[PDB]
Formats: sequence, structure tokens, C-alpha cells
Amino acid sequence: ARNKPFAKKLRLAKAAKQNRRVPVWVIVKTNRKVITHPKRRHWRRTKLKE
Amino acid sequence: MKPSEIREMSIEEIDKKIRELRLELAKERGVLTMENPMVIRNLRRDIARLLTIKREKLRE
Amino acid sequence: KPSYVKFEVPQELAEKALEAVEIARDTGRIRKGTNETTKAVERGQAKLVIIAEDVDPEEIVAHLPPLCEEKEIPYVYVPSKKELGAAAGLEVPAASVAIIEPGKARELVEDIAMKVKELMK
Amino acid sequence: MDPYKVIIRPLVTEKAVSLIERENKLTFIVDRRATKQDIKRAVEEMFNVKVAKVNTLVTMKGEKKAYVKLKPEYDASEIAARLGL
Amino acid sequence: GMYKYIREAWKSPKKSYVGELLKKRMIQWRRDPVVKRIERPTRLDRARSLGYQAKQGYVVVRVRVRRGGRKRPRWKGGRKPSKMGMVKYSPKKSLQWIAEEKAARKFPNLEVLNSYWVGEDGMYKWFEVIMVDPHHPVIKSDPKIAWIAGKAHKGRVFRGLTSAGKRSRGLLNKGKGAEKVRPSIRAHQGKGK
RNA sequence: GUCGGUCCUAACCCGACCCGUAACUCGGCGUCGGGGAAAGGGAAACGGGUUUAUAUUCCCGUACCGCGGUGGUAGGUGCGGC
RNA sequence: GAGUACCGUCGGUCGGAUAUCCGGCGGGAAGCUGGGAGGCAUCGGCUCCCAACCCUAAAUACGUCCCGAGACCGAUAGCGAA
RNA sequence: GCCCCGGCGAGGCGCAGGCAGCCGUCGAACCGGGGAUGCCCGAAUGGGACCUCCCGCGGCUUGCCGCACUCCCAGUCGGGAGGGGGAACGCGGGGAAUUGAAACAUCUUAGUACCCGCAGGAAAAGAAAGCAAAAGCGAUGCCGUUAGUAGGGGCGACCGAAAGCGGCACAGGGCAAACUGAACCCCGGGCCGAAAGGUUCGGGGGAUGUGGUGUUGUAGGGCCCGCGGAGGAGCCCUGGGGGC
Repeated sequence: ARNKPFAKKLRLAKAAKQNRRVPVWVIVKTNRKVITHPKRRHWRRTKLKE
Repeated sequence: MKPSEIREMSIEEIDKKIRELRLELAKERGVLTMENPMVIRNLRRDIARLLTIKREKLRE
Repeated sequence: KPSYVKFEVPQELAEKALEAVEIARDTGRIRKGTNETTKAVERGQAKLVIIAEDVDPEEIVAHLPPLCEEKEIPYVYVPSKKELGAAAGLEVPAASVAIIEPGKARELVEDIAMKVKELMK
Repeated sequence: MDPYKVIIRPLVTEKAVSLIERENKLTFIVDRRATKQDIKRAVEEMFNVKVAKVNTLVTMKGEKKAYVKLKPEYDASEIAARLGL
Repeated sequence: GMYKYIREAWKSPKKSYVGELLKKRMIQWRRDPVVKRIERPTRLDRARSLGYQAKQGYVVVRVRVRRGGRKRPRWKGGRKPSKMGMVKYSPKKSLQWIAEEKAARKFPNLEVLNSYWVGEDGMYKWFEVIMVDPHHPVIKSDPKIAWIAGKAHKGRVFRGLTSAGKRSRGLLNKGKGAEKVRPSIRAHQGKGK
């Protein structure tokens, strides 16, 4: 219906999975050092390279 | 699973065993989504051990 | 025809001459090759020079006719290099051959000599 | 593709369970590089059943989902019980 | 024998039988392609003196090049007047070396040994180029050429180690006058030649 | 399998051979081949229901296309009309 | 060991100046009773050499890497980046 | 993260201070050496790319190998080479303007920046058709001086060497031809061997010259007379000791 190419689809799927917050057990294991990482992307703010 | 126990046997038993282990791995990965949370890792590594030893038996 | 050919010989000679070459091998003495032949003329040992016509580049055999006339040694042409080599006992071809010390083929030579003298003059 | 290398997971969701008990259908997560022939053979050799229909889709997590309809001589619920669920 | 007479015939073509043969040959060579492999050399004395043997691995090629100098493309930005010339320029490589590079470009697995002049037109010059296969066993066995399979000898013609390149680099002079050609042109700030 | 892409060519583009250039990842080139349209040309499916979220894609009903078989027949060796 | 040595002319280049090297165009040898150089050309002496074919280590340059050391900086410094 | 051989000697499971668990004394983790697996694109090479995905040929038995372009050897079988990458250093070509000259045109900036091509762990050079001058030296390359000198130059601004001398390091060999004329080289198979390499059948080259000879200054070589016939230095490692 909207007609994507398969490889573009797979790249968009990876970009989708990448986008979540740090797990809680990681903060605990690290003693509150790793609490945010450089790739939180929102679909209205920062656009990807298609 | 240990390589000495894997080296006593024939390629056909090795094949039967890989089939069985792959079926177990699929079932476990299905329930995991629902007591030893390392079953998946040890099954993986066992399949690998079997494949290595089968290849080295053939190359002979 | 190339420019180093100065007359057109008929087949029967060429047929006579190959024999003379084949013969003098089985019996007498033969020089094979333009270098071996050219030295035999410069020295005065040859009774007959035999020359092919399928030679390219012409540079290789273009110096013989004028060099023979000087030393007054006769020469006849043949059409093939590959036959001229086989007759002389070679797996490879040859562009020039010289008869020296002819044995059992004397009175072919002296006849081949006469027919080509008028065919030159 | 080699059978016994095709299937990765069974799915157990509301949709999948509904299909099990309404349309005699199973639902598997499968290798991306597999075709419908391969999927059919995998299922038939791993579970000793006969297959009627296979349909496929690629998800937006990058995985291949297969819907498999068995012939009515076999029940999907017995194989479902043979699996964890 | 037989080599001096070739030498003497080619020492001045006009004055011998080679002139007419070359006229006909040129008629034909003008039809041929720019680079063409041939079976036997045209000048055997000169080839065997520059190194040519009748064995497997030796290849002979004829190359045609256009005569004269070069014309520069038009400058698009501003130039000073000493920097404006277009028409009266000559290449610092010779036409021989240019021909060798063309042949090398068309035979990518071989190496150039040397070359010799084989004729001239009003529009064209013709050179013959000798090439060697370094990875052939005859070559790897004959110790007069077997050096040519070493590491330091690929791209020979492109780096200027053939005799035409040496001449154009000025390496046929040794003493007074040659101060700025050794060991390289780059070594003396490009100031030689 | 039936919707669109996977076929065809358009204007146009590219490679090889060939020619030029001190040379090239540069400039050309008739021919040979290859590409180039999700609104041009171009085989075949409709209605109703079902889900929290898909449906001419699942289910029910009733259809069509291509390929490949099986078995019969028209015909090969048959007719009606100025 | 020939379109070579050499002459003339044009363009570039060099500290090379009437005496640097490179290339193009027009001419063009001797060749062992032979040939070349000696800072304008030429003549005669004397001195030194044999081009136009090929290979060749060591002493030298560099550090995208590794090792050691330091009157170097010490988180706005120090590599842009602890 | 899988296997093996050695070492170490009890804990281990990356940055990374968690919940559950597992591996290890049948020698792990870790260290040294060696193997296996190794998706797609990419020189990208069976054929095509508006989306790192698609579409085929064969032949053997799904499971398997092969199928690009340019060239060499060949030859209707096959055996080989090249392509791309690399900080700085290296070789060969093409080649500006700002600027200074207190303007500017010869000059300078500069054979610089940048562009094109070609190699390696180093590259390039290299064994006098030389340097010198009443004496002599003796292949190349690098260091210090020669020297801001000879010399170039709107003789302006500016540019700019070498020989020699003192040192580091050392090394010299081969073709073409004359004379000889197949006495020669390569590939495969049958044998012998640790091997240097011999010997046999079948093929490819080669008289348009394979191999032998021979490589220099009034000289060297060839041929020609002759007396002499220490090529024996290298290579293979059943053996062997030492040392790193």
C-alpha cells in the first residue's frame, strides 16, 4: 500500500529497536553511573537519514 | 555433554542428537516468553561442540 | 611477389632442387640457415644456394643475390620455407640452404646451374 | 534450507491462541531467509503432520512470522500441548 | 654473418631498398590499430642487441604515435603573460617512452624491456616494443633475464627505468653538467631537465 | 496464483571494442550488448462476516487465469446458406 | 651497440654565463688505418677515456605500530577527543 | 564464542559495584602456538541494480562444483598472471595565484599548493666515451666544510652550485658480436632419491639461431701456433655438537 523497499524496511526496523531507555538493573549494577546514552531519538525532533 | 563422550560415538548418533537439541532449544525459547536460566546458553554451546567434532571426524 | 625475387622459376626445377638437398644430406654436406649459408658464400665454399619465397621480413635474405653474383655462385628460388626445412632434415623450417660437397647429386647441380643462367640472362 | 534449522520460536499470544483453537493454525517465528516450501518441510518433518497452507509476513522488528494451517485430519492443539503451552 | 647487412640497410632507408618496402608497409600499418602484437621483429639485429631471444615468454608489439608537440588547454582563470602560452610546447617525455607506456597499458601482466624505431610518416612514428612474461618457467630458468621477476621491477616503464626513460632523465651524462640529475630529479628539487 | 513491483519500450544513461589526451576516476564514439515509467503499454476475484488493532490478503459462499495430467469427442477422413 | 654522436633552429628548464640539462622539427657520420672530452669557435700539440644494452648488498629516509625516557601539560591546560 | 597441544595453579562468567543461575581439580579462567566456523555489500568477478536486494545457466548426486574482463603458455583440454587497499618516507609526469620588489610587465612567490600515473619495506643511484692539470685520483649513495663563494639577475629585489679536503660504509658481475651449429630449454606422466637433481615415454618451443665461447683502450677478445690439463666451489640434510 505504501511501497517500501525491503532493505530500507530492515534499516528502519533496527532504528526502531535501538530506541529505548537504559535498563534499571544496569544502573544498579553500575552504582548510578550509566543512566543515559546518546541515541534517544523522537520522531518529531530529530530526523534520521532514511 | 563433554567431548570425550562425544568422541566415542558415530556420526549418526551425533546427527540424531543435534536434531533433538535444536527442538529443545526452540521449545525453551518459546516458554522463556511465558529455574536454570542458562539452559539456552548451554544447549547452544553443546550444538557447537557436536558440529566441530563431526567436521573433524569427516575431514579424516 | 617480394622485391628480392629476380626471376620466376618453374616447378620442375624446384622439384629438382629439393631432391638435390635431400640427397646431399643423406650423402654429402649441407649448411642450414641464412647465417651458416651467408658465411659459406663470403668464404667461397658453396656450389648452390637455395632460397625460399615465403620470407617476411625480407631483410633477412635480401642481401644474398647481389652477394652471389659477385662471387659468381648460382642460386634458385623455392616457394616454401617449411618444405625447404624438412628436406634438409629439420623439424623446423629454413629460409636458406647451401649445397657444399655434393655427393651423388653432382649432375643435378650442374644442370640446375645452367637452366637458371638463361632465366637470369 | 535444512529442516531443523528453520524454526526459531513458537508464538503464544492472544491472536495466536485464538487461531489455534478456531482455525487449526499454528504460528512460528522463522529464519528470514526461508521460503514457504522450506517452512512446510520443516514443520512436517519436525512434528510429523501434514500441512495445508502457509502464509508469511516480515515484521518491523525484522523477524519473519509464519502462519501454518494443517489438514483437518490433525489437530493443532495436540502439537500445541507437545510444545510448552 | 647476416646481421651486419641488416644494420647497413637500415642505417639510411632512403639510400636502400628499405624505403619502398616501408612506403607499402605504412600504407598497411595506417589501417591497423594503435597497438598490435606481431610474430617476428622487423629489425632483428637491433632487437637481439637490446635483448631478444626466440623463446616462450618474449612478445613483440608495434605502436603508432602522432608526431609533433603538444597544445595546452585554455586557462580559465587569470594568468600572467609569461603563463599564457598554448601552442608552442613540447613534452618532457619522448615519443618512444609515450609509445612504451601505451603498450604497457594494453598488456597488464607483462614487463617492458626495450624498444626501437621502425619508421616515420609525416603524421606518425612507429616503434616496436619488447615485452617479457615474468611468471613463465623458461624465463624463471634463464639467468640473463630471471632478475625481472623481482619485487622492485614492476611498473618499470612508468617509473623511468627503461633506457628511453633514462635518456629523458639525463642519466647518460656523468660529470660536468650532470650535477642535478643524480640520484633523482626529485632529489634536486626538480631542477634538472 | 487474481491488488502493486519482478515483463516492454520512450526521452535519456552506461560498459566493451575503437579514437583522442603527458596521463586519468577526463573527453568522445557508429556498432554490439545492457539498463531506464509503483499515474504510459501490460494474464486472471466478487459479495458478506470476523479482530483491541489486518483484510478484494483470514473465514463462508460462489468464480476466474497459467502450467501439467487423466478420460471422452469435433476433426484428420463434416456441413447449412445465391 | 645508428635516425645514435654531431650541426641548425623553436619551446621549456638551469648558477651555467657566446660555456647546464630535457623535448619537438629539418639535416645527418665514422665505425679499429676507428671514435670521444679538456667552460666562445676553429688549427696544432699533450693529458685522460671507449657512449648509444642489463643486474647489484652496506653505509641513508619514514614511523598509520611497539619499547624506553622527560628543567614538557595537569581537566578553559594537554591531541579535537583523560 | 567451538577443538587440540604446552604453561600457570583455583577460581572464573568484557567496560560494569544487580537478580537468578552455570562452568571449573577428568587441571578452567588467563598466557604461547596451532586448527574449525566465518551472513550481505564491497576490486566484487555467472547476469542485473531508484534503495547492502533480486534473477539465472549447466553438469554430479535436496545436497554440490563450475560459468566475469584484459593478457601469457597453449589448444579445441586445460595451467597461470593482473585489477583493490596502505599515515609518513620513494620514483616519473602536469602545473597556479595571493605575496615581495614599498606601483608594475622581466624577475619573485615556485618546479611550491594542488592534479595524474607507478613501487617497496625501504626506494632511487651505481662500476668512468668521468675528475683533473706539469702532481696525480679511481663505482654509487650519506654527513661536515668548501660558500652566501664562482656565477645568474629591470646587474634591481633577490637567487645560487660543484670539484677538492676531513669522515661513515665498501664489491663488483653479465649480454650483443666475431667463432661453433642442435651438443639446448619448458610441461606431463613411468621410475631413484633427504636432496641437491638424474633417467625414460608423450607433448610445446627453437636454423628469422636454443645452448657453448666471450665482455675490453691503441687495447680486449676471437681465430692461429703451441707447452700445460687442482673449478671445486656450492648445494640436500639419515647423522652431530655448540649458541642465540
